[PDB]
Amino acid sequence: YYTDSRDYDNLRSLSPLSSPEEHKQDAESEKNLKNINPDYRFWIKVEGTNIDFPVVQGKDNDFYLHHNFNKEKSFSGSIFVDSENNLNDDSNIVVYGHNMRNDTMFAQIKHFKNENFFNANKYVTLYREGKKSTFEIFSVYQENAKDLESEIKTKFSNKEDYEKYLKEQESKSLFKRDGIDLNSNDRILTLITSGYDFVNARIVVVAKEID
Repeated sequence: YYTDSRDYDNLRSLSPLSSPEEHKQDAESEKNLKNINPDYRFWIKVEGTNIDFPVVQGKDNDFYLHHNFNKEKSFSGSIFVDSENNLNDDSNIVVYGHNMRNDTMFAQIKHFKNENFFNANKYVTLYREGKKSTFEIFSVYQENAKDLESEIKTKFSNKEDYEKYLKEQESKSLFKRDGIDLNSNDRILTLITSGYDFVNARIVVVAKEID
């Protein structure tokens, strides 16, 4: 299938993930992204995949299923962070994208369901507010979309509630990541897409911030 890929890869040359003078380069990258679309928040890259995108945040979790980075009507849409996320505060950053079965957007999240892949490809890199951060994937799973929509949280009452959430997300994983010391001080990143193994499948990857 052929789709809206070309513009959303013009942008890839604007990636802040290509010294204080390169840093300078990456800052003008972010400023140009923000200027193209003020909804821009950060850049995501996933090791070993073609996931290498700008991430936006809309006013709801539907706009950017159907619009591109320029806000034009689009089938591929955009990669977007949950509209309810507070990126300064929240312990779980939740990010969505399409899997339209033509190897674009978040299609390649499905590769993490293969144990060899999961073992070999550990890291998700973000670039936000002039800073690179790394997250190590510890959970991969799929389930029905309605259950997922009820389970995924960005906001926690207290530490105990968060620890409980972390334990749930880790317990769900097809595969165990050894030595990841998952704990309630951690900050996590959740990546969500659709799958086609069963109707209304969602595929989920959860990763914790390291370094």
